[PDB]
Amino acid sequence: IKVSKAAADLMAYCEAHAKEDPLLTPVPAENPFRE
Amino acid sequence: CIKSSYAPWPRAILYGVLGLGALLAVFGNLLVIIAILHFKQLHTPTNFLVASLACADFLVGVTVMPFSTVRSVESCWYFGESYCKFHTCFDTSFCFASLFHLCCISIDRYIAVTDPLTYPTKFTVSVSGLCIALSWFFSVTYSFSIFYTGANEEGIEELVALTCVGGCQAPLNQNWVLLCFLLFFLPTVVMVFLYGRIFLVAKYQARKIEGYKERVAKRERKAAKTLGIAMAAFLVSWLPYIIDAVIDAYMNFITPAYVYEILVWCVYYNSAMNPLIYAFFYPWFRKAIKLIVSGK
Amino acid sequence: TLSAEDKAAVERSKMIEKQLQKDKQVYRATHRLLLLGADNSGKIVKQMRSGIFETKFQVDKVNFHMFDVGAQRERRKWIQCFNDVTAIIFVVDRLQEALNDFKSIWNNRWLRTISVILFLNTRAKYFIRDEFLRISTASGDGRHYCYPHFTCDTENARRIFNDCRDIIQRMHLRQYELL
Amino acid sequence: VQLVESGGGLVQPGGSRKLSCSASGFAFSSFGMHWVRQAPEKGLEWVAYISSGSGTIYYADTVKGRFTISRDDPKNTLFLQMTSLRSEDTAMYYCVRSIYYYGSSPFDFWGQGTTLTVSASADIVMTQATSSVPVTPGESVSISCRSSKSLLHSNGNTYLYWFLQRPGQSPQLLIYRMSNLASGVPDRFSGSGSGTAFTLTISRLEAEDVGVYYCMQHLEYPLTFGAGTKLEL
Amino acid sequence: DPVGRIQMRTRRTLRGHLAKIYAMHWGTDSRLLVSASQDGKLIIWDSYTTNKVHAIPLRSSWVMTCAYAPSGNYVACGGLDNICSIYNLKTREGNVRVSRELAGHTGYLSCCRFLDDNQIVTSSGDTTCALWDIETGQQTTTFTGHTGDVMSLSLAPDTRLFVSGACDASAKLWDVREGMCRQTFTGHESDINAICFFPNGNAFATGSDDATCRLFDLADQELMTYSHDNIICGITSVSFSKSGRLLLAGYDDFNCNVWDALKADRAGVLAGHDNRVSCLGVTDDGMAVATGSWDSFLKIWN
Repeated sequence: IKVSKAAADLMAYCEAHAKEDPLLTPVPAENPFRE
Repeated sequence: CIKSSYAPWPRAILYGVLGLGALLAVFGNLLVIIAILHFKQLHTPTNFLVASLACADFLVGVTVMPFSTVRSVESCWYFGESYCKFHTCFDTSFCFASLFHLCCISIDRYIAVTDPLTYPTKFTVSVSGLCIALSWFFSVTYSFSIFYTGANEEGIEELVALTCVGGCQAPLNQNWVLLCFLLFFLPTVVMVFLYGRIFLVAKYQARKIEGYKERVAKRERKAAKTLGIAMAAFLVSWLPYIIDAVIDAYMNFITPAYVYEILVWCVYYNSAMNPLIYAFFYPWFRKAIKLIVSGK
Repeated sequence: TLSAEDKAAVERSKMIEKQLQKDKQVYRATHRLLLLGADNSGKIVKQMRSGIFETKFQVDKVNFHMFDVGAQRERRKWIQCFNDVTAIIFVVDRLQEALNDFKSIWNNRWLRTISVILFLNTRAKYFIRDEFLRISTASGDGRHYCYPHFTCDTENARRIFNDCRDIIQRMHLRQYELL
Repeated sequence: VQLVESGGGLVQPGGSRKLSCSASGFAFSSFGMHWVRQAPEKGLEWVAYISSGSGTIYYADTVKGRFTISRDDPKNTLFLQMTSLRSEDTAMYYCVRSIYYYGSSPFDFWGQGTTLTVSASADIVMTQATSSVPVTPGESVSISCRSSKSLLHSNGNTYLYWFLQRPGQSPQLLIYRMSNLASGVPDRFSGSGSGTAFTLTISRLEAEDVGVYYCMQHLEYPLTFGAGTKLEL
Repeated sequence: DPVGRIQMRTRRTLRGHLAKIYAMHWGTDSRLLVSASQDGKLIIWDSYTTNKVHAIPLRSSWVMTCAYAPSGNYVACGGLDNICSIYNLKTREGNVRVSRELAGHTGYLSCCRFLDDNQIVTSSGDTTCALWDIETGQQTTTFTGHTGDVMSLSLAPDTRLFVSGACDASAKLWDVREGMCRQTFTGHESDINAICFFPNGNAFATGSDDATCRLFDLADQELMTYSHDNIICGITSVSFSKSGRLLLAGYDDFNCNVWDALKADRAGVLAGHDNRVSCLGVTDDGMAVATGSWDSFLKIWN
């Protein structure tokens, strides 16, 4: 397939699932390794 | 008893030469007792001896030091006649405990250098613990049983200021001065012999490594200076007093009180230099001390 | 704040730590020696006595573990694991294929601060020894300290002991600023 | 895995005895042991506990100073010495093995037990709803239990255990921590709860599900089993 | 839009290892992890409470890889001994004991990954890869085609394919069923030390010894390049995040770096290790990152 299509798919998948990434957005300290 | 004040000239620089030793022996020693407890890398069996010596020296620096400074510069002991029985029993034990700790440190160093292969098995925490439980017991059963029971003043009371009020001293008599002489002497010959053997081994290794006099000279200088620093710092501090003590007991008590206090400080001061020599002289301790001073 | 099970789960961890300390007290008291050398060196490991072989031998109340690989193929990767050893035993019986070999080993990035023992398994003998020492003398000023030998014998267990003794003695002297 | 008992019999009041539980077939030194007492006409009770390495010894408030427990790890044999026996010590005794790590199943094996016949404090009280629930074969059963305190801990675990005693053998583990299933028990049994009320559910019943069901708590260590429910067929 | 600064602080320190560690693996429940040491120890750590569940003793002290079964019932190890050892945890007794002793390789075992409870893919030092059956030890599939010794392996989420990287500057995709090479990507100048799939399953990232991280996609080309003139040392471990936006890497200058999978820019440094970083692992739920080094200390970050 096209490199542009592959890049667009990668970006879409990265953005779609970015709302549940503890590494990206720090979870409030419900944090298992708190303190 | 209204004893002569014996005040010195307005050149009272002595306070700025005596108190600095107490400040060092307190702060630089409390900074060493922390570096051996906080960090989990300095928990070696050979560092427990150093920690025990540091604690025994900090005890001097926090109890005896300041009162000794005041007594030596003012010559009048304004702290009560009750303490004189305890103050003379603190330094008498702590200094000898430090001396025996130095003896075991030298023994440990000789064992490590001469016998490098089977070192971990021959020197564990127990031997380190055993060394500590013997020196302390030794500095306690001598100081209390020779000084607290007042068995060191059986005949001599001609030093006008034991027979006074506000006067405290340690005038060893003819019989017990030999015992003290031996105490200081026994742990010195062993240490000197072990350090001589260590220096010979270091010279032999330096000879083996090269092969040129111009090259071996630097190695010899490096191997000799480290041992000579400790040897001088111990001898020039301990020797002055023992010589004086051994000379007034058989001799008929001729020694002005304005110098005896100065001489005693010579043994005391060895306290301010012991941690700075046995701890700060190494890279590892110097890094931990730097980290402790900083925020982390 | 901790349940009844949470206290036993800490007691078990403390017992595991006790066992780990008891194991480390024995691990620290043994010396590990890598054994290298070409196919024609004749490697000795039988007279002192699967992708690796370990021989344990005790001399004068101390014990060593000698490792030698037998079923491997490029040593560039599995040589990184062998950087926590006391000394490397290099056996040589030819030349310029073993010489380059030795030059590459000594100049390794990971094998720094690791001394090498150089076995040779009257005018002629010393030329090869000097050739070998030339590389060890041209690099590693204050770290490696290699030691040549002329072996074939029943005293091979004493030379390793003596050289290990020398290595540890120099390390201790170096550490106390005495050398 | 095999645990057997040596001791028991008839003694004069206020005497002495030594009961030994000996093991074979499993790693003794990694386990902790409990002693469980059952009266001939009543439920189960706990009397003593020994940890691994003998670093934590626990006794019940009733016998805090009359019984002692000691184990020989090299001999793989545990024992208890009893002195000054009263009139309430006639019962049968089991030795139970338990291991405590993340995910382990305590009380996972029970011994055969030995019988002793003697001649002539706030704690959680847990009550069974009905002492005798008769059910038809192959029907759903919904046994219930109530606790005097929330067994749930701040870490999530609840520490609720179930035990089944068939007519003749020692009790066996069914459910631990209200959700997990034991290795040997089938999928018919299930458990649920909300902190104070617990439910044990049986889907289908066979010719071997007849027995007495005892409950358990393990939050505050002084622990009581309960009278239990005797399923009638 | 970019991500910005990301700061991670050490939450736990898993001290207790005698010597340096090469490998560790997270569990399926995101609570237990397993770590391997060079003194012959496989230690299982409870992440939250910093406990020690198991302290399994090894046979050969030289271990280079470790794995945790998806069901948590088995643990695998291997190294210079050419043997893959499998240990059973949920045994009837209280001691962990060996269950399988696989002896089929001639090089040195560098990686092993569980497919299911009875299958395992092994990568060794003789430039070949293999698939075993735990019940009856054998090699049903023996993948071939590599030249240098293979240093890293990674399965896909679907477990249909698994890419493999060798010391020949090429990454090869394989097929589990047919057992033949499907695609080869050559975009490195030096050998490859780590590899990991994208969470989507149609891309992966490779780390090499020339301080470059490369991102390939199954378009068959290299999409990005992660490198900086400040960094010269090699790369030991590479892992992605849960969503796939971040990219963590291990370095031989004891400082793990965090990269952006889309903008290819530095976004945080996980400094704090006293020696070189040798293993890195991201948990299943993405709530923590575990890192090991040659100072025998494991660190957890979040």
